[PDB]
Amino acid sequence: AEPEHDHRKRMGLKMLLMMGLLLPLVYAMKRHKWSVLKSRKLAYRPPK
Amino acid sequence: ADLTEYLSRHYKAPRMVLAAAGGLEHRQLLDLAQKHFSGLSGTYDEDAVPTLSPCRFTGSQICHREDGLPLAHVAIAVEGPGWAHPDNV
Repeated sequence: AEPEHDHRKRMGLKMLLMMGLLLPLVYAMKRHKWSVLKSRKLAYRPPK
Repeated sequence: ADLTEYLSRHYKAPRMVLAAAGGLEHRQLLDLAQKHFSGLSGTYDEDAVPTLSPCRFTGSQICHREDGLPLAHVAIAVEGPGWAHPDNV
């Protein structure tokens, strides 16, 4: 009923390993770019 | 007192240059220097001598938004080498 049984699991192992690598790396790339905004500081200086 | 403390610490002979350009002779300039700047302090003291520490440069941005002004002014720069560097040419 499922001749692809063993192959999908071997692939699934590779998918999990690749995601274990790519997810935190892309997340690191996301935080790198966003750091410009996350640490930005604002100040309001109206005339008075 | 802030002013004298500042002057005390910075206006010293070794940190000054009497310069002149024009129709004059160096010898007369020097004779006048000896005559008028001889008493100029050449020593603040041992626990003195104002010395500059390096100034860190930071890639960064400062934006003062004011839509009420008619034109925008923008200044952008990377860190340069410093006076004495040959690269300045």
